[PDB]
Amino acid sequence: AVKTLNPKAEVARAQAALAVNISAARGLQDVLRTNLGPKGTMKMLVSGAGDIKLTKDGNVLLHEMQIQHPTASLIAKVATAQDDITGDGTTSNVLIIGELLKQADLYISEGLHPRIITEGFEAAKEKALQFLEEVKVSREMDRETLIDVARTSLRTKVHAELADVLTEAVVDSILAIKKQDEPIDLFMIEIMEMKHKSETDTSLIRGLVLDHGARHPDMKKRVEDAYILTCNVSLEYEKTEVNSGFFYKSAEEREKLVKAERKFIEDRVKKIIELKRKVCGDSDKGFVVINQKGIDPFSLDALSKEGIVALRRAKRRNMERLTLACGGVALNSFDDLSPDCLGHAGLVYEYTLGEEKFTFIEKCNNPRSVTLLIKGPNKHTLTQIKDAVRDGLRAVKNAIDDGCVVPGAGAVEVAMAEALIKHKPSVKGRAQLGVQAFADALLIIPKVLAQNSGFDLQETLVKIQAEHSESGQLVGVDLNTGEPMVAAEVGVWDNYCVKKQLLHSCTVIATNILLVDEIMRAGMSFLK
Amino acid sequence: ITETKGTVLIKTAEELMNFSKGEENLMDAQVKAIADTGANVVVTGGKVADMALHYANKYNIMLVRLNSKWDLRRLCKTVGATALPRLTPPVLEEMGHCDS
Amino acid sequence: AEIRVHTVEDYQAIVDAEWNILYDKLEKIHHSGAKVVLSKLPIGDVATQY
Amino acid sequence: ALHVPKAPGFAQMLKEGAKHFSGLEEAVYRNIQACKELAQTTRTAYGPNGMNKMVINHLEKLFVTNDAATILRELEVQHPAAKMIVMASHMQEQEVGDG
Amino acid sequence: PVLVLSQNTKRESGRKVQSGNINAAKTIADIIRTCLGPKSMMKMLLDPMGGIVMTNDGNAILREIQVQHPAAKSMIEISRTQDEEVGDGTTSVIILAGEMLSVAEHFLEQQMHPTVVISAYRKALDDMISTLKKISIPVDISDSDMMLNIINSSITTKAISRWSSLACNIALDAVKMVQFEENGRKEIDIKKYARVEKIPGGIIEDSCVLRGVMINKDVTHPRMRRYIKNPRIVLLDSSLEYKKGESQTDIEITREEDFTRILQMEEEYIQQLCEDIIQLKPDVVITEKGISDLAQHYLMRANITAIRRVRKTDNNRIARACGARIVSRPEELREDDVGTGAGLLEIKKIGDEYFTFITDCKDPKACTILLRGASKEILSEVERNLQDAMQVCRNVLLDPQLVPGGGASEMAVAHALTEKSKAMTGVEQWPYRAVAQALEVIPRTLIQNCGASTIRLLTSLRAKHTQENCETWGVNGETGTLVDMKELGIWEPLAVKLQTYKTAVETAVLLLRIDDIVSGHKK
Amino acid sequence: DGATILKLLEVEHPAAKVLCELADLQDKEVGDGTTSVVIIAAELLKNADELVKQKIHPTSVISGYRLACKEAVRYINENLIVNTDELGRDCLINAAKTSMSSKIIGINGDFFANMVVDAVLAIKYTDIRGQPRYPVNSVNILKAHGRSQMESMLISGYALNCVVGSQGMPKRIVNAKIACLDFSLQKTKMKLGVQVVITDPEKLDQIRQRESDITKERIQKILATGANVILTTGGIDDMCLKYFVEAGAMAVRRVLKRDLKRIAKASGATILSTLANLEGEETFEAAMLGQAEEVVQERICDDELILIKNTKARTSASIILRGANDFMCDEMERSLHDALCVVKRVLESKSVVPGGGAVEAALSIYLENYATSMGSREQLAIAEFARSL
Amino acid sequence: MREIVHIQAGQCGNQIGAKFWEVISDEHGIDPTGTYHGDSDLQLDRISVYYNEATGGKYVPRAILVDLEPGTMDSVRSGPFGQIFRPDNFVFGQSGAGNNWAKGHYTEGAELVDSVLDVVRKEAESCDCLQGFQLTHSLGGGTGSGMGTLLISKIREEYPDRIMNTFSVVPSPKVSDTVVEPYNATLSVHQLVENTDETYCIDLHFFMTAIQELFKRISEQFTAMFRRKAFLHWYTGEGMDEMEFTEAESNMNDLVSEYQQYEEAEEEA
Ligand SMILES: Nc1ncnc2c1ncn2[C@@H]1O[C@H](COP(=O)(O)OP(=O)(O)O)[C@@H](O)[C@H]1O
Ligand SMILES: Nc1ncnc2c1ncn2[C@@H]1O[C@H](COP(=O)(O)OP(=O)(O)O)[C@@H](O)[C@H]1O
Ligand SMILES: [Mg+2]
Ligand SMILES: [Mg+2]
Ligand SMILES: [Mg+2]
Ligand SMILES: [Mg+2]
Repeated sequence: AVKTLNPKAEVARAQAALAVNISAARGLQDVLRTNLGPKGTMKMLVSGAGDIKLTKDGNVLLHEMQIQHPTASLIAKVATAQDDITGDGTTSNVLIIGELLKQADLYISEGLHPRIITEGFEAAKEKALQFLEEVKVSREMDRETLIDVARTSLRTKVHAELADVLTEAVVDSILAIKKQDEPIDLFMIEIMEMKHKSETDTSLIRGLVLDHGARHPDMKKRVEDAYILTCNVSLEYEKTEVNSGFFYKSAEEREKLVKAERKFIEDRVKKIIELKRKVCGDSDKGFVVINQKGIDPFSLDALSKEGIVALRRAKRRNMERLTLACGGVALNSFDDLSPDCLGHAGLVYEYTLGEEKFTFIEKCNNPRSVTLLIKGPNKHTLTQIKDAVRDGLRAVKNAIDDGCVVPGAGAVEVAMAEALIKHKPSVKGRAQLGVQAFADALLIIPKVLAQNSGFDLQETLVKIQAEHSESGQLVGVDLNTGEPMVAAEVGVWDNYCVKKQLLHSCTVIATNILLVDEIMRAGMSFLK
Repeated sequence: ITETKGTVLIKTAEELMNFSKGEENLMDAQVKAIADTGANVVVTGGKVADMALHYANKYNIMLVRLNSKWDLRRLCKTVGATALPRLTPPVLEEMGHCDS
Repeated sequence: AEIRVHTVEDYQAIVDAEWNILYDKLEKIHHSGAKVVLSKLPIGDVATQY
Repeated sequence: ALHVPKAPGFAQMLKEGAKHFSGLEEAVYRNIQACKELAQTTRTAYGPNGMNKMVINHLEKLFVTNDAATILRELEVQHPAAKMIVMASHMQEQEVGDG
Repeated sequence: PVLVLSQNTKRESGRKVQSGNINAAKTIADIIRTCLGPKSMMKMLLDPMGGIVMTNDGNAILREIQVQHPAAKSMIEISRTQDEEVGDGTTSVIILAGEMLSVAEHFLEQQMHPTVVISAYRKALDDMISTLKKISIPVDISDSDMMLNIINSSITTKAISRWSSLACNIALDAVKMVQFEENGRKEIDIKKYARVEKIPGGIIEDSCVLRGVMINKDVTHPRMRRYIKNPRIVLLDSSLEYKKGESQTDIEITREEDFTRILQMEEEYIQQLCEDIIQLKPDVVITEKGISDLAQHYLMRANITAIRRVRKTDNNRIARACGARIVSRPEELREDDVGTGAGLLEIKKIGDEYFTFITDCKDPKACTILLRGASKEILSEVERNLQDAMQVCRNVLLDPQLVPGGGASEMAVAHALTEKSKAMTGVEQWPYRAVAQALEVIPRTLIQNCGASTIRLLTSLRAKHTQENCETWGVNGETGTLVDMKELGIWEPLAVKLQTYKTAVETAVLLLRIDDIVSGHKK
Repeated sequence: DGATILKLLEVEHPAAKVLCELADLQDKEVGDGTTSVVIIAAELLKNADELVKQKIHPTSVISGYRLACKEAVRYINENLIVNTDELGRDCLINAAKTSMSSKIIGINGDFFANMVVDAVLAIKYTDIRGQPRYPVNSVNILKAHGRSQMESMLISGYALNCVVGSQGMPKRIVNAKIACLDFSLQKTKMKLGVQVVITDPEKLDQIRQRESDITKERIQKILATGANVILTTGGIDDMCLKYFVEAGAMAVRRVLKRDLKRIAKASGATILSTLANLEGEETFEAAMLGQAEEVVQERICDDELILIKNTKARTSASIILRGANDFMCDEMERSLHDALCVVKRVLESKSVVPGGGAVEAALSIYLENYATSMGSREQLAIAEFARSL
Repeated sequence: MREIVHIQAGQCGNQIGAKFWEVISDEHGIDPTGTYHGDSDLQLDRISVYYNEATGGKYVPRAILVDLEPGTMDSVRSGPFGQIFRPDNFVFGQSGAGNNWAKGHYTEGAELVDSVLDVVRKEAESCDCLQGFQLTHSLGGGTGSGMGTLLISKIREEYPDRIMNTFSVVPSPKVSDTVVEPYNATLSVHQLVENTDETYCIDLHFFMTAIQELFKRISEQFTAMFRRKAFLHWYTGEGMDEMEFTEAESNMNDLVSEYQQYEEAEEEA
């Protein structure tokens, strides 16, 4: 049809349209199945520029492998829409869709309409969600519980000597900035990375770290007690909005105009100096000025004669981290200066690392915006750690915002598999084939874990399914012996919202794919 | 000179004759003010002027130019001086003492 | 520089002011007893005929 | 004659010019070979009896040096596995300075 | 030498063109006919940018295809004429036009002039309209459970039908809010005030209709509040900063204090503007322009919240939901233009992004539709289906008439014309029954798409309509049997049917009046 | 139609371009018969070749052709029908419907014929009582795809292809006072030769305030007389759109000058390009406004438009065409223009002749027996004119 | 002394910007390795307005190179005088707009722009005092125009009292190199009206007739395109609306009016 109207068209009719979507779905899963569990292998990614990126997370991998397909673009966008909401479950998303399309093809190839399978997915999706509500366990979410949840999501993206160090820095940071009410607000934990020393020196600083210091060589480098003045006023020489211009005379009137144009900016400096001299009469306290706008070299010479350590051009986000930490007020004008608008720190010292300068704010009274300091000897090591830190922070915020936690280790995928079998006869018609095919796709998480540890794929499932019929215990798969182990009494925990979103997402995409009739490309070759 | 675009405005013949002499006599006092403090060597980091060079030689002063910014700061530590952002005579703590 | 004159009487005095600035420099040289003068910057023809 | 086609899956969806090296005989055993060649170039300049090296970069500038780090800096390397060994050496120069 | 007369102009004529125009129209119908009925399958496209457009809509498919034949270009344009007029029926208008244009070549090959066929087509179109208005059944607007059945029968074909209990209450509660009467007796339902926001993530069951407007913005200063109970919002259009004029102004200064005196007036100008706003006691300030840093200092002193750089269209819907009017000069500020129709203002985070919510309104006349789902491709098809559900609802209020669907209407008019053609005489009788028998393609595609014998079900339906009262008997599109439409509950507005029959006849008339093509003349 | 096919074709033979420019002359002088005249002109040359290829001098053919053309016009005036003897309203429907055949709207002639006649009689201009004048291209023909071609409506007033400026203004005014303007309502500014030089910083705020105050006073002078609708050919600043909001008035910007001329004429308003008067001040009297009876902004197929109905000063017409797509509507406009020019000529020149080939068949008889009284070589030329018709 | 910085965006902006640095490095005698081997004093009194010095005598420029395609970055890096740029000043994407002004403005331009403001801050921190910005972009391609329009809007907001000059390019007079060139140009000019101080066009503050010809031809094609509503669903579907395009043509008509050049019924009045 279309080939008669547009000769330069590419079409795929009848079952050639289903053979392209199935083939590519299984192609992305044979590469993404080696990343599952703490026993997955690391991958090397090299771009055209020549940089090196070692990643294990399914979202970073999918957006870095050179892949040009229409139907491989739909799965890529589903994983992105999970990383920015839940932050976990990007590898398990591709595996289930790739396998759910594989099982549904065994019945379509036997002369069966794809719509009959579709009705089976809807019934199986409603039973699976009603089964998950009774498996979750509601707890208080004390410190000891959040250690176990955070460790499960950090032991798969680093080694054991690092996850034990990064777990304490993530659990502590969330607790320090959480109030008794209101949702946990992110964007208040600055992630600073310095390329020095080893990777085991990644610590948590109760304060703020700024990537710039003082620009005068006559300013203090260590203050033991200081008032923090956070301001967003301009101390640079500025010009009138309307076009002006001096019109002077004999050379004496030129000198009367050069120092008459600096009065407006030297008045702002003289308001700070009197405020400093009032609250600090004796040379025993400091006075640190943090600005969001620039400062002239002239104003860095007036402030440095009184020991006013001043920093210029801070980021806009730090006008909110510095009020929660210290306790001042971030003001825009100087017409209402008062001692009530000043912060308080306990130690401000400067750190110089080669050609870059860092400033530390420590010993705050009641800090509410902590910072994380990342250290590592390689550029790609600081990116590998920064991915795990993001993963571990969204695994703790999810565990607090939802008062329930689901056990892991694959002990829950086996549980929907047994529940849906006894629900198969209750569905009338040929739609029982949808429920049987759905119960087979959910069993890929135990299969991949059993296969990545070096066991038998079939002999392990029969052992896991030998339990859970004779004892109502959520038994998972061990990753060192292959024996059935109970996941609720060891420490393996997942998130209730991660598993809930995954079931919702993996069914909607694989239902629209199975109903695609043809792949038509009749438009313009390129927008030109 | 001012950073804003400024210009002179001569409206009488009498102000036109005195303008050139006014600028020169103004510069004599500025250079002589520094020369009275004993500053034998003046080190700058900008552009030297033709009229300013004349008065430097008159009072037996040494003028050295270093247009490298950080190289200037290293000299301040060697002699124990301070960089003046303005053309004003130093008072007591901004005078570096060398030996040769 | 810029000159903003209002009346023609001040117009003629300006033209005589530039010819008096130059002649003031040349007279100061001649009074000093010099006989040979050298200069990096150019010497105009009016000074050559002086 | 006949031609061997491309295996279905990931190999059929790769962009042109890209390469894929997976396995133990294709990725691990080849990475060791690249790094073993790098050790035989800088070994001659070890100890008091070391020898100098004439290196010319792409600006036609000549370097006669015996430092190990300086030789690696003026040599371009296009092997990813050999590039980590270089960045491991450049980190000791900024911490210690010797070694 | 090389002389020409028409500069390489390609001319074709004769009967070759007429058979070329009909075969170009039938090909367009052959692409779309598999996307009609509740058993329809799905297609994907490939736009020149790189995206994917996967849909069932008849206009969203033909508008992406580039075809060089002039006769095919007319069938692409009538698809969007239906789309912009009634919203629904972009597929039935293409299949019907092809069948009405295929049955014409049978008469053109029998030495019949094309002008004879034109008079038969236009004569029969005046009998289709009179028959449809005879079987029309009125609807009651105040009945709410009936307005849910009309929308449900229109989205039972798209990919939303799994959640038909949810999208029925979304597209109904939005049209009823927009309806509004400002001056005189002019009643308008404008869908420019029904903003649809798509956010990837969550689940489709979280899609709701807020009682106000949702903006993607944040507070300028962190010290400002983020939760106000009963706000008094004032909307602005000018910028709160010092700018330049346009009359070529310059300043000449010759004293020592004239420089700092000029800089001091820029701060007194801002204070003058702010004190004209704090006098009216707002709570939130909304502006379409920038706000200076000094102007924010004077607004945190009075506990005022400000939003900078709001779009013109987002700033128009706020005035329709809170109740206010846009003021440019802050000096002409009164009490009648302060918004006191809201009941909440909170700023949340939805996946590492701040959002401004203005909900709990007294009597809003503009709303926003918040969609959540899986990807950007899935949410795109939800928006196309919802825009189909509101355009059906709007048509009912402007014309409360319904007709049976599922194929009962096509046979009802096919029966009426076959019994009226036997009283006429002449050569106009034969093209009069082809136009009536060409309408049986709508209920014939409903049998093929589900899977059934189209040669036994069609003849069991034609003989079914021979009785006097059977005008509502149609074909079930899910099983493949003849059921009455009085119990199934399939209905469609009269405005949709009148536009499908009228557009199709004129496309057939226009393409039956061409006999030569002059290809290539460089404008 | 012959005027549009030949105009769009690229022709470069010099002997063929003469026929192309001939068709363009018929459309301007008369407006109809643009394809009937090309056929006669090309047939006349073909019949003249057979004579010139013989030993007939070309000047004898030209002399005979001028004689036949002269006597063929005198005979037509014998074959004349004066419309006033037959029914006035049956000699215009038939004459307009004949021009409607051979077009897309051929079957719908009995519907479109009434519209064309009712649109010409509405714009009948009054002369000094020597002869009625019926201007054409004064009705506005607007295309908008949508419902069937039987849904086209004749507006008893004027229709504008414009939209209201701001969404806060009303969209329906019952008793409207039209105030047609020809200048932009923006902030004032100084000309090229006038600059502003400030020597005192205190006299700056007052000057800046006076740029937005001059335009404020001008608008207040207009609204004080009771103006309801403001029509401007120029642009209106967004600051000046707020004064019409609380005043309950409509303001339409960027209106064409050809459209404003017809709106002002039909409602009695006066187009003014400035507010000055015979003295130095600026004023705005109330004796120079318009008066309509319903100004409603209707919606037609998504996009909107502004109707102006029941103008009391004069009568005006406008036609809105409804078709299937853009190709169909553009052919209904061209075939409606050809019908408007046919009615105008009948009203102006009160004489019609039978159609359907009854004239050429009658002229080929009279010219055949007329050439028998010449007895020269001009006999052959006249006989060829009879056969060419 | 009022130091200035540069921003280069898009494929066209990088190619011209790479050659712009050529006329300054050689005029001031800056070696390709970053060192200095000049022999004049006039090449050093203004060396700090365009170059930031490093320890040991390295002079690096003050340019930021942004793009939505990583394949246009290595061309400058491996080309002549490409080694002197700061390695951290390269900002690249992975998707590309694909001649889409709106994709590079709200849906995908909203992520990379946050990666550019953090870069312009660290450069502006080192300077003593800056007076303005220099940005280079295009008006036909949506990759640069959409990203530049957002970038040029997020620069003015943080620095409302700083001048900013642009060196944009304009489409060809008669021929058109893209189908949707008029769509991508009208939506970008009106955002440069109240956000710029001086603009230049390379083939009331617009420099290079009186530019009246350029704006006349663009609105002729735009009106013909908008009457049929052709290719409009590509922009409205990602977050636009019909009224947004109306304000573009209404504002475009106003600028033409500021650039001024200097029926059969006439019986009674
Ligand atoms: N220590 C462990 N022992 C057994 N199973 C684990 C362990 N840690 C994680 N898992 C399981 O591995 C699965 C996938 O984890 P992972 O691949 O790290 O990230 P993602 O959930 O994004 O795929 C989870 O469902 C979890 O139940
Ligand atoms: N449940 C049903 N059974 C039979 N026919 C149906 C059913 N639902 C819808 N239809 C028919 O589908 C036709 C419309 O199909 P669709 O392609 O969704 O919209 P349109 O073609 O009008 O744009 C209508 O004529 C209607 O009679
Ligand atoms: Mg994980
Ligand atoms: Mg050593
Ligand atoms: Mg439909
Ligand atoms: Mg005619």
